[PDB]
Amino acid sequence: SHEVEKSGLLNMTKIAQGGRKLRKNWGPSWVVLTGNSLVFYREPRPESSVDLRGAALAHGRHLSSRRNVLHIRTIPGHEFLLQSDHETELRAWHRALRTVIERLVRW
Ligand SMILES: O=P(O)(O)O[C@@H]1[C@H](O)[C@H](O)[C@@H](OP(=O)(O)O)[C@H](OP(=O)(O)O)[C@H]1O
Repeated sequence: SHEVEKSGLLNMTKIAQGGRKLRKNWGPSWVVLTGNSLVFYREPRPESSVDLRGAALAHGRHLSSRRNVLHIRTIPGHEFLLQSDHETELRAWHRALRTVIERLVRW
């Protein structure tokens, strides 16, 4: 659970906090996926962390003009987009995030 499943640089923006909409502010983030949370740093203490238990993950093609976007909405209501210009690495992230989120459903 504390172990790192994936880490890498992605572009990210918050879009809601506790169910309230936020102005986007896209920027690069060093992103760390553990066995139960996604952790954001300015570079390789976290700026922020979210628990992924019960998170809703989807494609975010409808939520941005950017290419290769994922949308995550957490149980407390925080919502984020992740994006990369590199479609294969974005797909790798999508699969890793799916794996961790689904794992929290059964364990
Ligand atoms: O800075 P502002 O004036 O608030 O303008 C937003 C800005 O251009 C964001 O880049 C854009 O999101 P994308 O780059 O992800 O397309 C967003 O679109 P949206 O409101 O349709 O999310 C605009 O509202």
